[PDB]
Parts: sequence; C-alpha cells; structure tokens
Amino acid sequence: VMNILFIMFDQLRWDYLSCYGHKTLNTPHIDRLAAKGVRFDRAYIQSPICGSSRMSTYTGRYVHSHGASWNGIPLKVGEMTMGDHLRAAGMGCWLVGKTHMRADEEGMARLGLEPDSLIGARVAECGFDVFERDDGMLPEGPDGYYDPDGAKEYNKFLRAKGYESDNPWHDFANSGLDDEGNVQSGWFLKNATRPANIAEEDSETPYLTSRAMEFIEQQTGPWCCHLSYIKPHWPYIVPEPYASMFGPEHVQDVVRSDSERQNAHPLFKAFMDTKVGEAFSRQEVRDAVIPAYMGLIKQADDQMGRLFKWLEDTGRMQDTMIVLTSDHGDFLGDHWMGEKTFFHDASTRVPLIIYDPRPEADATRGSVCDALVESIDLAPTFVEAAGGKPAMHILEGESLIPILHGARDHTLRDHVICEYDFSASPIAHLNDISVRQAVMFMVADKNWKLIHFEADPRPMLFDLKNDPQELVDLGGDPAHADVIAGMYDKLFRWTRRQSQRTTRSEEQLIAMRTKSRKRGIVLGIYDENETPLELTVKYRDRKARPYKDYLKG
Amino acid sequence: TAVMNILFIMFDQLRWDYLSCYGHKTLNTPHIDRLAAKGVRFDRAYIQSPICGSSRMSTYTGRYVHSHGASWNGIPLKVGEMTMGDHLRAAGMGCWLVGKTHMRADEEGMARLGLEPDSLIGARVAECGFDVFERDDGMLPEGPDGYYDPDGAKEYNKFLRAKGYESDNPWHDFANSGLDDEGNVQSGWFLKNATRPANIAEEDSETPYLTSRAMEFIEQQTGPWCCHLSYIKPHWPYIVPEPYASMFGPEHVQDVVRSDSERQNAHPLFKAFMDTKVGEAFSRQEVRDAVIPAYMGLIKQADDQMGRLFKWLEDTGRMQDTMIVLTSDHGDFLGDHWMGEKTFFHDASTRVPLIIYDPRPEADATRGSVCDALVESIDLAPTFVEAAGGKPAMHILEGESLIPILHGARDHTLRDHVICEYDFSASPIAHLNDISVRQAVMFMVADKNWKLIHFEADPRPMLFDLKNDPQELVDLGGDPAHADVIAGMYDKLFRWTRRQSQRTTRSEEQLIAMRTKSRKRGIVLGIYDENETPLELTVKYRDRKARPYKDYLKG
Ligand SMILES: [Zn+2]
Ligand SMILES: [Zn+2]
Repeated sequence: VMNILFIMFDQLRWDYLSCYGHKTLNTPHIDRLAAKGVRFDRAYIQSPICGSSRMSTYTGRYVHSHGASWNGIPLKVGEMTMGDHLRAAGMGCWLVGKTHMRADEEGMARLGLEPDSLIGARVAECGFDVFERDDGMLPEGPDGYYDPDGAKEYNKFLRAKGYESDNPWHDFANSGLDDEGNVQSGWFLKNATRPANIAEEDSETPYLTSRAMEFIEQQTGPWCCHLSYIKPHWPYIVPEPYASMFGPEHVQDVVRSDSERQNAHPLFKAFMDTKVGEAFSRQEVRDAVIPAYMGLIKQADDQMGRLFKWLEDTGRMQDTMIVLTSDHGDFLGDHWMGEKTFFHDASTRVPLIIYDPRPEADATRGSVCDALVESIDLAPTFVEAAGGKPAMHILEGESLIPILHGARDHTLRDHVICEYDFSASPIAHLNDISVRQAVMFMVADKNWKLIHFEADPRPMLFDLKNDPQELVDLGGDPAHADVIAGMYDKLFRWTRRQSQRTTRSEEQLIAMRTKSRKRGIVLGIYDENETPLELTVKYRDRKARPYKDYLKG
Repeated sequence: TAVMNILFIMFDQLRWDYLSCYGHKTLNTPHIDRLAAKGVRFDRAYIQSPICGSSRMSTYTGRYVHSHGASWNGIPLKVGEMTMGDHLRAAGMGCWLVGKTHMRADEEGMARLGLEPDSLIGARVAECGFDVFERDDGMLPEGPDGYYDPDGAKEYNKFLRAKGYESDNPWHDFANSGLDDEGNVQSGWFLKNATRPANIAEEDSETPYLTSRAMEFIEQQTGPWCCHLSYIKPHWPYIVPEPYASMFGPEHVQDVVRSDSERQNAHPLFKAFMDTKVGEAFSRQEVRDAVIPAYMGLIKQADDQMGRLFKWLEDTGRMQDTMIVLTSDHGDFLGDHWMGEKTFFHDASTRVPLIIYDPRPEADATRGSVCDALVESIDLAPTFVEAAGGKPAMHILEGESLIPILHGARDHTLRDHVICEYDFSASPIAHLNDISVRQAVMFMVADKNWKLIHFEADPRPMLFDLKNDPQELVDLGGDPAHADVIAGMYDKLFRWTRRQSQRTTRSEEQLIAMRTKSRKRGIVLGIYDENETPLELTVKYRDRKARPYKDYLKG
C-alpha cells in the first residue's frame, strides 16, 4: 500500500529554500528530497491568505467556486473535500496540525448533521479525521482568545514537562526572557532578536514532527496524512541554536523601489499604507524579523531530516509519497508591504516538491518542472496516486502524475488564477470600499500577470519575463492595451467555467443525450409515419370506449 | 404587516403573448386579465434557462444556473443549495407543492451526508424544499425502454380509475388522446390529433383536477402558507376536451413570426436548432394549424379554472389574505424563428407572463399598472420572503425583491441587464451535432435595447436590436458597425460572471462585523514595541514574569 505524507508550512516563501536559490539559508534535507523527486518552479496558490488558500487546496476548487473566501469564513456543508475523494478510493485522510477550518454550523443544523457523528465530525473538520488539530497559536486580548482551542494539546504537553504559565505557548515557545525574569513577548517585533525561552526539543516544529511519527506508527491501511506546521508563520521567534545562527548580514536584499511606491496604483498603495506595511519598510524591523524567520525555516529543515531519516530507517520511505509545500509566502518588506495579502510572487508563488517512491517516477528524479501549476492540483494528484479516478467535474485542477511519471513535462493549462476577497478585512474598513467591490482577481502565465480590481477600472500588469521582480506596473501603459485585453480574455474564459455542475459527470451527461427518445418522449411528430414505429409502440393500436360509458355507474 | 398566504401559480410552456392582457387578439383571458387589473403586470420578465428543469431550479433557489448547477432536465439539484421553502420557513411560513417541479433528488449527495429520504429534512431536500401535498410533473410517457417518469400522473390515474375510467394508462387514453368512430384511441403524442377533442369529461381533465386539489389544500390550512400550484398545461400533449377543443381554428391563430432572410443567414448554432424534427415540424402550416388552436384551448381552460379559483377565494374571504402570483417557466416557439419547443433565447421562449396581486393597502397605489423594468424569475424568492415579513438573504438570493415596485416606492428594478443560460451538454442536439460537453453551453445577456447571445462552440455571437427589431428577426452579431455595442454587452456578461455567488455562509452584515473582531483578540501585527499600539490590545502580552526554561525541567 502506498501512503501519502502531505506536508505544509504556513507562510513559507518559495525563495527561502536553498534548492530554490537562497544564498545564506541552507536547507540540505529538503534539498535532498527534491534531488530524488520533482521540484515545481511555477506553483501558485489560489488566494493569498491562510483560510481561503487552504480551503481551495482541500477542495481542489477555486475560491470563486467554494465560497470560503477569507479567514474564518466557513466552508459550506455541500462542498466535498480531499478526504471524501480519497476515502472513495480506499485511502484514509488524517490531520496532524493546522487547517484554519471553520465549521458551517448553520448549514449542518439545516441538514441535521451532528458534530459528534462520524459524518458530522468530518464535515466540521474539512473532511479530515483528526489525529491532532492545532492551528498553531493562542493569541488573546481584552475581548478573549482569537482561537480558544489553539495549542490545546501542545500546552498540556508543555505543562506535563513542568512548564508553568497560564499561556505556555506564549511565554516559552513564543517569547524570550531578559536578565531580570521579564517575559519578552514575540508579539512585539523587536523581540524577534531574542531566543525563545524553551528547550528547543519542546518547541512547536519538533513537537508536531514527533506527533506525525506517532500517527504513522499507529495507522494501518492506506492513509493520507496532512502534516501541517504553523512555522515560519508568526510569532517570529525561535529557540537556540537557530536564534544565534543568523543576523542582518545574512538577509537578502529587500525587493522594492522608490518608483514602485511613487507610481503605486491606488489599491496597491492602500496595502502599503498599513501598520504592517510601514513597519516592514523599516530596516530595524527587517533586521529583527527576517533572521528569526530564517531560523524557523532552518529548524524545519532539521526536523525534515529527522522525519525522513526515520521513514528510511523504518523502511517506510519506499511506500510513502511525500509532498512539501506552503499555503502562501510573506512579503517581509518586499514591495513596501508586510504580511501576504497581495499578488506578487513573493506571496503567491509557493515551493512545491513531490517525491513519488514508485519506479514509474524514476525518470524524473532531480528534475525541475517550470510548468504552470496550482495548489488545487494536489487533490487530483493524490486521488490518482491512491489508485482512484479523479472526478474532474468537481475537482478543477489537474493531476500532476503524468509529469511525475514522465509522460509529459508540462501541465495543460495556459494560465493560473489567484483571488483575494478583502470585504471582511480591516483594510476595507479604512478605505470604506463596499463588500461587493472589495475583491480582486489575478491571472498569470509565464509572460504576464494581470491584476483586476472591482473597485478601480485600471488594472495592474507585470511583464514577468523582463521584470521578474514585479517592480514596474504597466497597467496604465497604452502600448500594452492588446496584452491587457488578452489577459482579460483569459480571466473571462475562466469565469465562464461550469464549476457548479457537480451532480453529473461528463460521461453521464453524454449518456443522457440519447435516453429520452426510447422512453416515450415524442416531439414534432405529426403522424405515425414520421418517427420509427418502435418508439411509439405504447401509443398505437389502442382501444377505448367513449368517456361517457365509464361514468354511467 | 405581512400577507398571511402566498399562492404561487405557474403554468408550463405558457407564452407571454397568449394572454389578452398582454395583447393577444383572439384568445380572451378575462379572469387572468381581471387579476392583472387588481395588481401589477410585468412586461419585461425573463426566466433564467429556456427549459423546464433548469428554469424551475433557478426560480426555486432564487439563483442563476451558473450558481446552482442543476443545468438541464434530470440534473439533480445538489444538497446544500437552499430553496424557497427553506427561506420561507425561516420567516415562519410553510411552503407546499401542488403539481410539478421537475426536481431530481441529489441521491449521491444525500447518501454522502447521511440524509434519509423518509426523514422530514431528507424528504424536503429530495423535493426541492417543498412539503408535498401532491407531486405530479404532469405526464406519463412510455416507450420500449420504459417510462420517462414512472410516477407521472400517479395520484391522477387513481382519481380517474376511481370515477370508472379503465385503462393501463388513463392519463394517456382519456386525458391526452382522442377517439375515432370505431373506438380507436387517437394519441395526443401525434400532433395531427391536436384537432381532436380529448376523450374525457371536461371536469376530470388535468387543469380542473389540479385546481380542485389546490382548493383541498387551502381549506385544510390553519397558519401562514405558500402554495406552489404548478400546472402542466399548456405543455404537450397538445390536446384538450370540449368545449375548448372546438372553440378555436386556424382563422384565430396569430401570424407566425419568422422570415426567409432569418433562415438564410442563420448563425450555424441557430441553424442547428432549426434543423431538428420539431423545428421542421412547426415550420409546416398543417402542424401549426392543428397544434396552436389546441394550445389556445388549453390556455382558455386555464383561464376558466382561474376564474373558478379566484371566485372561491373571494367567496370564502381569502382574497383579502392572499398574495397571488401567476407566471410561466418558459414559452413555446410554435414555429416562430423556424423552431419548435423552447430551447433558444428569443423572447417567444425567454420572456414570460408575470402578474402579482398584493392584497395589502400599501399596494393599492399600483393596482392596474404595467411595469416595464427588467425583471427575472429569480426575483420571486426574495419577493416572497419580504412579503412573508422576513428579511431576504441577499448573500444567497441573487435577484431582487419586487416589493418596492408593488408598494409604489419606485417603478423599476435596479439591475441594468438580465441573464439567461442554456447548457445543452446532456441534450439530443449535442449528440446530433457532436458538440463536446465543454462547448455545449450558451449565455444570453439583454437590456431594454440589446440582446447578446454567446456560444462556447462558435466565436461569433448573435445580437438583436430589441428597440428597432422587437420581433428579433435580424442577427447583427457579425456586423462590424455594431462592434462597440457587442463589446459593451460582453462587458455586462463578464461583470455578471465575476459575481461572488458562492460566499453563502456569511452575510454582508457579518463580513463587516468581522473587520474589527481580531483586533481585541490578540492578533497584533506590525507592532515593534509596546508604544506602537494601544496598551489594552497587548494586555495579555506585557509585564509578564517567568523563569529560565531550564528551571522548570527535571525528573
Ligand atoms: Zn497561512
Ligand atoms: Zn417547462
């Protein structure tokens, strides 16, 4: 039986792995996975924020199709998920870590789905059976917890080892400590320079790695395990030795220009003119945060070394497909922005490495695929991997198995799509854009990236071949009107897709074309000679009496 | 306050121009005209797909076919798509069916969610949200591969057999067949037999029968109800009892709307719909001569039964408590535009009659008026929710409430265009023309001035100038002088395809409230030190004490 180990890191940039070219951050264990598999050089997520990116990946569907369009927007009860597609192919689907799922409680109540039943618990958890659900943080303020269940098992783990605090996740894993015993919260970016006040083996990435091994040891039958880490997502703080390993001298140059800010499209400027944008535009903030970010990733690589060594030693490596990816990047000050909520590659292009242990993937080991790839491709890839037939009237991406197995070196699509709905975001609050206007679309191929705003008639446009850093907006350039028209055609073609026709497969639709004519539907037939007599056997040669004769009783 | 009841009356395959209040010159429909005189008549109402199943699924969900996915006859409406019944029950009003829906249960989706067909919830999901007084999609065809719909006319056949009628298919032999002088059944499935009177007592035929069931339903009710009274006539078989069978002839039939140039210059996909057996059939004089008088006769019978129904409502004091809606799921070409049936976008199919009577005082001001604003069949669901006293969920429902028009707040809708869609990937015409599932789709966008038709199977659109060519005879889709108008209409279509119709788990109100929620729940971003944000936001993070981690560790 082949198993699938679906590994994801939150907020990990494509260019912060050495196999993707980082100059000072060496990630040999992840690089080694790539050397025995395929590295995807052009992989894009479908929304630049945790919740909606993940919901797209777990459904294999675009945000425009599934409707879970921002953090905390529930995925509706009707939408089937990865776990559903895999279980129909005989493979279990399990969670170790983060999903950012919010149950559609209203929808469940409407259909009488109980959250404590097998079917109900799965719907509430985005199709996963849960080994451990942890979205990876326990923030709190005057109105309470962002997520009361954050770090629930992790805090029990720390308290059992002897840590004591009314928030051990905060005080140890995500804060430093000064000489006088004062907790230095990792929520303050200046404290990113401090080592986390925790034994390194007890911090979050090593913890979740141990949990993955515990799951794998226990689980029989074919399984898919979504191993889903919160780091390098904030708080940006890491234990020794990773804390001391990097400094500002190791940070790659920020990618931005004065002209870019001067000539910023009004909606682009809006995302720069935020607390986070202005913060990460400051040298002292990048000097503190980015070496910590790097340390988090180096720690991840060491834990992948640990995990992969264990799969090898226990003989599981030859029967486990491994996928390694991210839900989105982090601008880290690039383009005068912080966080991730815009369309430049620094956020929307993600690392993606796939290792298929089977001999049919031998021909492509160590190769680099430069074809247009979307995160929604993972679901049909997994179904095919599990020996199933991907239901392509529901799943909108494409299986990557033909690429892995050397049947072709490219996908079939001619463009990728990303979407961002900021109707629920603090930023629409400030610029008071209407809910209906607070949305943007991205369409890109190898040559161009077009950004459409519903709140502004002018698009943004980047020449990806000659401006790969995406610093020069050509959206207002008359010389590019034809190119802009062409990309808009691509976006329009995509919006017209029939993504909601999920209740009949293409084969079933074709079969319906000839069914009714033999079931008595007779149209445009004047007399019995105008259609085959076989079709009207139920209608001809019949006898009856005048109706009055049946009624005179 | 809200109306107590909603009577939602629909006829299948009824044309907008075959009511005398919409201008028909020989077919007098005084009872329906009288209702129009008491209410508002909508002169520009369009359905969202030109075939029974998907038109109805759109109306019952308040959503476009592109949104709900039940895109042709027999394609199940997925579980989880909410229906009119759900919205109305949320507003405290029951929602009941008497007649046709063409609903097909999403059996796989129900199985997946553990939904049982016999539970209250499961039975409602299976029936498109309606509680069922009587489900009858209105016909019992049968061929060598069996019945199209085995449960067609199920209770109706029992009714007829109870009266003494005897047949293995009473619906066919009596209600939808004639009889010659030697006792030979003349099937209404052959159009030549449209000229024959149906071999059945008039009071026992389908439209009076269903009208009687509707009165049975209503008299059994205590408490607020919406009743979908859903007639199959004047949909085929085209045959009717006396006296309707004899009251019209070819001398009463309005001229066919078509031209030789229309045919000569037809777009290849337009031509494909002409080049069918039904198109060819209704292009023949003898066929229209037989069928259209029977079609008229069926409508005249429907008018007489509305008279009966409305008189009963008045006499029992229900007229004061009952909103009445009368409409159609689509028209019938009857040979117009060289086509039969209904599956294309000309007004003869896509524009439907729509009359709404609101008995409340606030609609007194608009009685007898005609509203020429762009209206869609998906407008009914939010209209009903608001009439029932609820707040329509406009993050789910895609149309607009017509209540402001009825109550005289404005005389127009807000939309700048209408949409109609036709997915023929499952249809005979796709087999006949070898069109792929992916390319067997067409879109219609129209306003008061223009109608644009987009085909996925051909790069050239069709375009009609509705203002100067209201009969839609002249295709301007290839005319270079209309390039800008075509671009402009495509912009309207593109705007509509970008709509966020699937974000149904959060309302506008909830999305707005979400904007500030995380701020006081510990999400602190871009903050360098405690002086860069208000102190209360970081109260759980500041001034805390701990020991070096080594000190906690032992064992
Ligand atoms: Zn994330
Ligand atoms: Zn119909």
